[PDB]
Parts: sequence; C-alpha cells; structure tokens
Amino acid sequence: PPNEIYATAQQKLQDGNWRQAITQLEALDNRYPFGPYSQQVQLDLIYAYYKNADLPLAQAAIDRFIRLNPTHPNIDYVMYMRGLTNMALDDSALQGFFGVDRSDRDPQHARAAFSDFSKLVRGYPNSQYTTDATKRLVFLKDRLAKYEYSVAEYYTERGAWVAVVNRVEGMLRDYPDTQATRDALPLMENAYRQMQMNAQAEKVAKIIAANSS
Amino acid sequence: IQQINIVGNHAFTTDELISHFQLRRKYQKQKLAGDLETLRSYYLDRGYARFNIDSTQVSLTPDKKGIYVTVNITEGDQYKLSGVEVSGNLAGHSAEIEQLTKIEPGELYNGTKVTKMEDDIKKLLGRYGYAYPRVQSMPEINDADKTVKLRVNVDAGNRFYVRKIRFEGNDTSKDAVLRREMRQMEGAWLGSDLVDQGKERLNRLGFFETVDTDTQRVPGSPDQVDVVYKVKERNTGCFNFGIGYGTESGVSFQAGVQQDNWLGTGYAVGINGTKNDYQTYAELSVTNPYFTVDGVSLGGRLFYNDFQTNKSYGTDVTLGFPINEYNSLRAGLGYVHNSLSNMQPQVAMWRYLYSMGEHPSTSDQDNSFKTDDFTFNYGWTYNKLDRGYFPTDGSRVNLTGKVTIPGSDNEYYKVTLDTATYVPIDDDHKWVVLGRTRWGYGDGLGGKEMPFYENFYAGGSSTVRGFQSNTIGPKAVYFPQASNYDPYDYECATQDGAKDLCKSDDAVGGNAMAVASLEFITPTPFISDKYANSVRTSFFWDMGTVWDTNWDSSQYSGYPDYSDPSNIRMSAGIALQWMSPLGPLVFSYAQPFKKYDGDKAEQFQFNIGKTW
Amino acid sequence: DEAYLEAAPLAELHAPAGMILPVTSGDYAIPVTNGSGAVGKALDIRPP
Amino acid sequence: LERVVYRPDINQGNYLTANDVSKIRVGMTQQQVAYALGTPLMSDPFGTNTWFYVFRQQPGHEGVTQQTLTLTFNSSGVLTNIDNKPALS
Amino acid sequence: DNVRFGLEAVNANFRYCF
Amino acid sequence: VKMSPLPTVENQFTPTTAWSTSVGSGIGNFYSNLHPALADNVVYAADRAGLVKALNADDGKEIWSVSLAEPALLSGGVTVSGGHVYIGSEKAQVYALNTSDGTVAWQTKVAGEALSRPVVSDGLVLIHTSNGQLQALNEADGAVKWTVNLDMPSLSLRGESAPTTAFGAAVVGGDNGRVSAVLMEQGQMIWQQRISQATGSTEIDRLSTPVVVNGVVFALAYNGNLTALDLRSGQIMWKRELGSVNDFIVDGNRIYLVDQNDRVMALTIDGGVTLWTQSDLLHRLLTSPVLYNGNLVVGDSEGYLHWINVEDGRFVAQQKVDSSGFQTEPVAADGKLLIQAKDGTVYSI
Repeated sequence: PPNEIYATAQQKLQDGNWRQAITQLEALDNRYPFGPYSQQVQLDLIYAYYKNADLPLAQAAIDRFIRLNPTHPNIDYVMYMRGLTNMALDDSALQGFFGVDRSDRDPQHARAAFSDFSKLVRGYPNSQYTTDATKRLVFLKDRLAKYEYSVAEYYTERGAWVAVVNRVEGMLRDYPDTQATRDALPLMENAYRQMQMNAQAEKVAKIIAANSS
Repeated sequence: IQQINIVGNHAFTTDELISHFQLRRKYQKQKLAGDLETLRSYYLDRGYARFNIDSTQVSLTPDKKGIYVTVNITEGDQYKLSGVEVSGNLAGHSAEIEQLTKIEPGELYNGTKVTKMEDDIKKLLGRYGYAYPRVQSMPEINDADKTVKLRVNVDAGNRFYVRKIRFEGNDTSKDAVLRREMRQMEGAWLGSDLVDQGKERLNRLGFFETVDTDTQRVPGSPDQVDVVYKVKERNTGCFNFGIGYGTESGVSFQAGVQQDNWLGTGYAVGINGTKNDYQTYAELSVTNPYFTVDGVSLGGRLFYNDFQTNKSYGTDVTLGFPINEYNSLRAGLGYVHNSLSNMQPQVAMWRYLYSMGEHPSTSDQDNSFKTDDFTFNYGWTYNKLDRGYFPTDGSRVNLTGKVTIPGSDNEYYKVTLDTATYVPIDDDHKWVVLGRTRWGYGDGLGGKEMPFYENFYAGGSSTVRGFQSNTIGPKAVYFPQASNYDPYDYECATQDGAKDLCKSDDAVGGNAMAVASLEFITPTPFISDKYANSVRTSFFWDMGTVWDTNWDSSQYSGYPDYSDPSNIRMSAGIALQWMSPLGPLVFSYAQPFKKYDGDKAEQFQFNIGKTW
Repeated sequence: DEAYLEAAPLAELHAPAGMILPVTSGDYAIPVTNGSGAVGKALDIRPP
Repeated sequence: LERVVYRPDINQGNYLTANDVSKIRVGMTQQQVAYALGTPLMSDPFGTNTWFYVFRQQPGHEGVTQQTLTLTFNSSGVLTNIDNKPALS
Repeated sequence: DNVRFGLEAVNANFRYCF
Repeated sequence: VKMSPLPTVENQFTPTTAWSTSVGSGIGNFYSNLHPALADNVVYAADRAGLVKALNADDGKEIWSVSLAEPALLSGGVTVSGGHVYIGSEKAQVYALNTSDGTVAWQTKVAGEALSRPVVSDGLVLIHTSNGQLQALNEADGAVKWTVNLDMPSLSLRGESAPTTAFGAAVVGGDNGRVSAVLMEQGQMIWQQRISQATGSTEIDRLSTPVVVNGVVFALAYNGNLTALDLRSGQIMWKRELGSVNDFIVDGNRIYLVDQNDRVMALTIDGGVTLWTQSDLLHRLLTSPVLYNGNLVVGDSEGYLHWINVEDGRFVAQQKVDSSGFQTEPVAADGKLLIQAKDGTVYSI
C-alpha cells in the first residue's frame, strides 16, 4: 500500500540515503500515479532533486506541477523552490577551492532566478519566505552590477570609450543602489576626458563628490 | 526504380543528365524535387531562358514490384547576355557595382551568375554597414535576338550600429576571454566582415565545440542591432597520477596536470613528473597568451632530471607577439645543465668529445663530463587554419631554432620546420586530404660537433608510423678497458667477448632528418554519432630518413656509410584519431615496404594524442 | 550556503543641487519587507 | 615593441559625413534630425536635452582622428545650437 | 562522473577531466 | 510474402508444340504489354531494344527484319491492320510499317510514352500516352487530326486500355476510374462516368480493356468493381464489387475474369453472378486468358501453360515451355495459339 512506501520514503528523506528515498518516490510515481499523495510525492521528488543537485529534473517536475495545479493552495512554496533551484547553477563547485570570483561568468542564470523571486515576493506579500527572498534579491542585484562593472573595465582598457559611456549609463539607470555603480562612476569621468567632452566630465566630478565619504 | 525516362529532350541524352540525378529502390519520399531543381539549374546555367518543367509522373508496377519515373521537358534555344542596368538607392558605390556587374559580351546567360552578382552586392553593402539591403534581379528575354537583358532593383536601406554585445553559454570561461577575440567594437557601425572574423576567431582558440552568431534587430529602433554569440564549452585538460609496488621496481609513482585553459582564466599551464630508482623527471610550464591587452605573450618552464649515467636540468623563458592577423614572432632565453658520468665508449660520442678537447682512454667507461651552457632560442609561425582540433582548410608553419652565446662550452645551431596543409576533398567536407612534412638540420660551430644528446630521432606515431620510437637512423658502434657485465653487456663493448670495434643496434641519432606523409581523411558512416563525431580515419603513405653528418666513412671502411642521405625508409597504413571526452586517443596499423638492417618495425601502434 | 546573507546593505544616491539623476528603471524593484521569516540554516525547506 | 606590436583597428561612435552634417538646420525637429543623421549613440542623461555625435577612428600605428558634433535642444525639442570641432585640441 | 580508477605487485591510478 | 502453389495436373493431350525460335532478349523487368501479333500467316514480334522481325507463322522462320535501335525502347504491342504494322515507343514516337515490307513509312511525336496497344479505326490510329493525352493520327502520314486531354493521379503504371469502338466512337479511359466515349471524326467527348470510388484509391489502382458485348460495354475497375455500362450514355446497368485490370475475354454470354490474386472466375453477363471460381492458381502471377480450342489458356512467370475447362474450371493439361516466365497475354489467331516468353523466345503451341 502507498502508506508504507510513503512512510519508508519519508524516513529516508528525514534521515537516510537519498537514493533509497528517490527509489521509493519513483515507486510511488509509477505504482500510484493518481493517489491521494501524488502531489506530495511530486513535491518530495522536487525537494530530493534539489538535495541531489538534479537541477534539470527539479525544473521539469516544477513545470509539470504548475501545469497540473497552477492554483494549488501553496504553489508559492514551489515557486520559492524554483528560485532556490536557479541560484545553484551560477556558482561552480570547482571554483570554491581557490576563491575564484564568479562575477565575470554568464549572468543569465542570475537574471532568471531574480525574475522568479520577484514574482514570488510580489504575488505573496505575506509569504513566510519574504526575508530570505529579499536577501537573495539584494545579492543578485549586486551580482549583476558587478558583471556590468567588469565589462566596463575591459572596454576601458581597450579604449572603446563610447562603449564605456553607454555601459556605465546603463549601470546608472538599472542599479543605482549598489557599490558597483559608485566604483564605475570614476570611469565615466575619464571616458569623457579621452574624448573632449568636458561639460559632462565636470558633471561626473560633481556626482562623485556629492556621494563621497 | 526500374528506370527514369526523359520525354522530348534533344539537347542532351539521358545518361548525361541522369549522371546528375541522385534517385538512381523504394521509399524515395518525394526526394525527386532535388533532382528537378538540379536539372533546371543545369539548363538555366546554360542559357536556356525558357526552360520549364511542365509535369512529372511516378508510376507503380503491379503489386508495387517497381517504380517508373517520367519527366516531360520543353527545351528552348541558347541565350546570351546583352548587358546589365543597375539603378536604385545606391550609396554612391557606383564603381564597385559596375566592376562586379560588368560581364563579357556574348557570355552565355547563367542564372547562377546573376545570383552570385546579387550576393556580391549584398556582401559589399554589408561591409560598409548596410546590414539589410534589398536586391531584386529580373531577366528581360528578347526572342528577336536570343538575348537576356538584366535589371536589378537595389535598396541599400540604412546604416546600423551595434548597441551591445552579449554572450551566452560561457559558464566556466571568464567573460574577458571571449571579448578579446572580437574585432567589432560597440558603439560603431556593423561592417559585416568584422563579425564573421570574430566568429572564426572563437574557433581558433580551441576551447569550444561550436560557435553560433546572430544579428537581432533592436525592437526599440529600426537602426540598431544586438549581436549575440552562443558557445558550448568542452572539457579542456585532465589530471592523472599513479603509484604501485612490486619486487621488480620497489615503489614508483607519477603525476601531473595539463590544461589549455586554467580554471577558465585563459592561462595555459601544466605540471608533471616521475621518480623511480633509476630516473628522476619534473617539468613546470606556465604561459599567458595575453600578458598585455594587445596579446604579447609570456611563458617559460623549469625541468630537472637524472639517470642512474647522466644528470641534467635547466630553464627557459620565451616572449612573443603578433605582427599581423595571421603571423607572429617568438624569442626567448634559457639555460641547460648537462653532466655525464659512466659513459659507455662510442665512436660518435668519442669523436665529439675529442673535438671538445677530451682524451678518454680507449674503451674506458669510468669517466664523466659536464658543461653549463647559455643559449638563445627563436622562432617564426604562421597559422591560418579554420579549426582548432580538426582543421579543414588553411596551413600551419612552425620554424624554430636556438644558438649558443659567448661563454658557453658548446657551440651549435639547430633549425626545425613543422608544416601541414588541409585541403577539402568534398564540397561538404565529407572527405579531406592531409599533407604533412617535417624537416630539420643542425651542426656545431668553430670545428666542434653538436652534442650527441641533441641528435634527432624518429619512429613512433609522431613521425613515421609503424616503426619503433626513436629507432630510424644510424646505429651505435662500440669499442671493445674493463667491464663487469661480461658474464650482461654488449658484444662490441666487452673487452673479453670482442677484441675489435663493431656495430650494435643502439641508435645514436643524427644531424639531419626528413619526414613526410600524405593522409586521405575519410568519413565514418559505419560508426554512430556518439563516437563518429569525434573520430576521423585516414589512408596514408609515410616516408622519412635520418643520417649522420661528419661521418668518417673512410676510417670505418667495413661498416655502412651513415653520411649517405639516399637510404630512404618508407611505410604506409591506416590511422585513427579520436577526440575522446577523456582526452584524444590515437592508434594506427601500418606495414613497411622498404627497410634496412636494424629497422625494427611496430606495425600496430597506440598512444595518447593531443598533438597538431 | 549562507554566504548570500553577507551582502552589503543597499542605499540610494543623491544628486548635487542644480542637477537631476537619470530616470531609473522600474525593473528590479524590491518591495519593502517587514522582517517576516527566518534566513539561512534557520529555514525548513522540506515540502509541507 | 610599441612600434611593431600589431594593433587591430578600432572604431568608435556614429558615422558622420560632410554631405549630411551640412544638411542640419536650426528649426528642424528631433525626428527630422535623427532621420537625416541616424539615432545618436550618445546623449547627456543628466537632464540637459542635448545629443552628441562623435566620429572617432584610430587606425593602427597611425593615430586618433575625431570629428565632434554637438546638438543642443530646448525643452520643446527645437535645435538651438550646432557645435563643430573638426579636430581635438 | 567522467572518471576512471582501479587497483591492481600492486598498482593504482586515477584520472579526472574538466 | 506469398507462396505460389503448383497443383499436380496431368498433361492431357501433351499439347502440340509445333516450333520455337529465338527473337531477342525480351522484356526483362521493363514491364509493358508488348504482345506479338499474327496476320496473313506471318508472326510479328520485336525486341524491346529496337529489333523488329517478321517470321513465318508455320515454322518460325524469319522472313524480314529491321533494327531501329539507333535504344528505341519499343513498347505497346504490335498492331496489324489493313496494310500496315503499328508499333509504339516510350520515346513518344509511333512507327507505321507496311505489312508487305516493314520499312518505316513515317513516325511522329505523340507527347508521351505509348504504353498501350494501338488500334485502327476508320482511317485513324488511336494512340494513348502516359500523360493522359489521347490522339487520333491520320493513317496516311501520322498527322494529328484532333486531340483530347485527360488528367491523372501520380499513382500507377497503368497505360490506357486500347480503344474499342462501336457506333463511330471508342471507349477510352485511364487511371482515374472514369469511362467516356469520344467521337471518332472530331474527338468530341460525349459522356463520362465513374465505375467506383473509394478513399483507398490514394494507393489503389483504378483503371488500365473495355469490351462491347451485344451492344453493352463491359469494363473492370481495379479497386473491387465490375460494371456493365451503356454505349450511348454513362448509364450503369448492373455492377458487382469484384475486379482487377487484367485483360479478359467474353464468350458464350460468360465473363471470364482474372482477379488481383489470380483467381479464375466464370460470371454471367446479365448480373453479378459467378458460376465457378478456381483458387488453385492463387498468388501465381498469370497473364490474361484467351480461349483456344474450347479451353482457356493462361501462363505464369514460372514457364507453364495451363488448360482450364470453360465449363467448371477443371484443368485439362499442364506443360512447361520456358522457365523464364510469361508477362504478356497469349495470342489466339488464324486458328493457332501463339505465346511469347518474357525472354525473347517465340513458341508455337
């Protein structure tokens, strides 16, 4: 019966081997695809996939769950798990033994995760995960601002002074509240000096001074 | 397919036109459309301005025992081109349009030439920045004189600028790695030739399986484009080590690492070494392909070794930089320690040592010799290959050498040249032909000879396939003082077993070498995609030779003359090169055709590749 | 991991008198949070 | 090294030509100017309603050449001042 | 994942690729 | 897929085999209804490669021959009428030979392969081609008097059945399941009607020969349907859901059919009534039957001839002639039964 398979899966999930838990969940998914716990089993599969870093399966299971029950009373839990799932793809494990700065790696995953957490926070203002999502949103905004910063430095070194001006203006409009913008700001003044555009260089100096400490 | 019948075709016979048909069987699945368009081009490219296919039929035999294919062809006369008039919104480039448009009077009408003209116009405009021109060609057919007049409607549109350049799929490599290979700068006009070079450049590094590009229109403005590159990174480098124990060796181990891309930072590094009861080896190699923004490179290496007899170690640092989009220069300095002991008397070795000023007693192995020399090295390269690991076109040349400087003990020079050329065989690159050659020569200066440990060797998959590694060439001649291995030694070395000077099978290397091969690279349709996509095989003929300069064939009248360069060795066979996910692997089978005494063969060979 | 919790606080910048800053994007906006919810290792992320 | 280190050519900014610069007149609207010249790649984001057109080229081993055009518009989008700096000081 | 190892006189080795 | 049984049959009478002679390479796998013809005690036959011979019908002796293979891909069958011999080709050419001298009198283009048997009407030669265009040529020189154009699906190698005429008009058709009458002087279409329809016709053949019996024209449809039609209208008198497109004969007010699976059936002419069926030759490819000396004669790809009792389907004799097999129909003419093997060997039985 599903009660004993479920109990076994739960015992292994709480404290036990993750392969045994996934085996029991697969047994439930194949043996009782329409039972009273089929959604609890699907949620357990998603959770286990996160635990096991089987990220493509957590994502597929999440999309299937959403299509099957987009109105589930606690679907915001699933969206939260989705947000957790996407952040795990930005930091490679190998990089963790040397202290490699990942700011210069593909930020596309961070943007997707940001979007899902934003949707979670906006749709469920009384969610119990609000502070965690908030801290993550701050982290991700800083991550993207750093990416833009590094691109601006590369072009500054090469001499593509126009690319630098437009890249920094972008940073000024999209991430006005983080450190990367304050650090990039000194780059604008030089860009306006290699090209003889002093009317703006003085304006940059005034902005730098206004927010200096 | 019992037959194909052409009804009413008098200009050409069936075989001439059928030779271009591919559906020559069951379940053709309407592939015939490809053949009909081919037939149209055949006629449309030959001036038959009025050629038209009116109908086709496919008929089945009773019980589906065969298929009958018939085509109804209407033929016209041959037309010649009378001239071309081009008008429209052309951005002043009238001379280039006239130059590409101009045809030779009387030239046979050819629809393909018209299409080619359109493509050249589009490429020209793309070069200037007109990313999306509209060009519409049309014929005017004059039956009165059997000529076709052409008109082309050209619309250059406007100039486009690139707003941003973004990359996707670079999960491991640092973003700076890809921007360095772009020639198109942001905030500048979109010359189309500059983007394609960037696409090609990312395949020159050899860090990616594929490079895709796009030129997407910006939804907020008709004149801006976002250029996006997508890459799929492949495994780059591996780490290995090992150890074991037994009564034949005690304990020994080896380890090392090599990567072409270190943690995604663009540096090329590698470390390896080994230690056992008789030999010590270590190597450190670090290089930075981009020391400076413009691509000045720096690198060097350290090594140490010994053998239980000789000992050596040394260091070198090399600087290099480009001097145009396809050429670069390198130069550097280094130091090598060379200390010998317990040297087995040899004629070549002792002639060298006597020229160096040594005076060992005859057949005395209780000796040593050591020098410490400072040298300078240099080289020149060319590389226009269109691929990283499986080249399909272009060629590569690598000319290098080194010289001694005042203060050294040895005086010598060495020059080597590595070349290869890839030429496609098939229009779709199914078959490829590969040519390969290697040449080298060196000698001493001021009356001295090159140290024997710098000689050239050949054999193994790196030179001439089918022969044992470092076995092609002249063999050692040993002198007949004392040896305690007589009971365990060479017949020509022992003072008791031999009383004269005679030849043995030990190769000593030479002062010049030549290696060449020709390979026909074939597709592997009998291997599924899982494996076939990373492996190629080829049929080949290998030849080469090694010989000794400053060989005193007059004194050694009873032995072969090692100075004769004409004793060319030749072999041929089939090789396989597979870019395994765990590191490319190579092996081959080949048999000799021309051999001399001592030319030990190894018809089947296997080694780890990652070369070329 | 809890490393995400060490991110520095964010704070808006101001313009000097006589100038205006570029108009910001409405994207990546964060609602004001009232402090409800645990963080890091203090959260139970198992299914209900 | 700096004499011989090959530098690929660098382009920056929009493309300007005398044939088009001579076409701009006081009284034209922002749409007419952008149409005649193309969308500018630079502007002053800090309130002032002005556009910049900077034509910059650096051929390798040769030097920097720059044609600078500055267009100042009022609050109604009417061009008020045309600058022209054919060379850097 | 994408590894090879074993134990064999006694001999052992290990390989890891990126 | 299917096994071809060979029933044991006594070779009763040991039917006379007067002679055999080689005429060429034959058909091979280039299937066409390239039957021989006999006229004026002369047997007319040609090799597909373009080799045309005239032979003495008594002993097989060749009396005249011409080779047109400058390969001519001759096809459609040798039609002999009046003073001329008419042979078609897949080159869309028609060659008209004299009967006293087989030198080519003229040839003209017919806009398609002549994959059928030409016939002669009142001074006109009726040619059907693979493109659905039917033409009437002037027998004096091959000039076209009029043309009509029919359409077709891209399905089968079923050449239009040879025209059969009555009342000044020919019954024609093609692989559409359509039967129509065309006026011989002008080419004017009089009426058209379909025999049967099904959605299975996407792959199932519809129509290749019409016969005129007692003022009634009979035709068969491949997709399971036999019909009795009027001569002056597209009027069906009766139909039976049974049919194939092999040539057939009618005599004694009995319909002698060859099915799609080689069943031999004897039917009446006043309705869909079957008198007997012989299943013994099922899945053994047969040629069309003829009636000779009171018995039906068919052959197969094996090389055997079979004599079937016109009364009840009983076999009379079985004798092997040529192991290469038969594809084309036998010819019953001048009181003698001729057959030509798939290979280019002519026999006199």
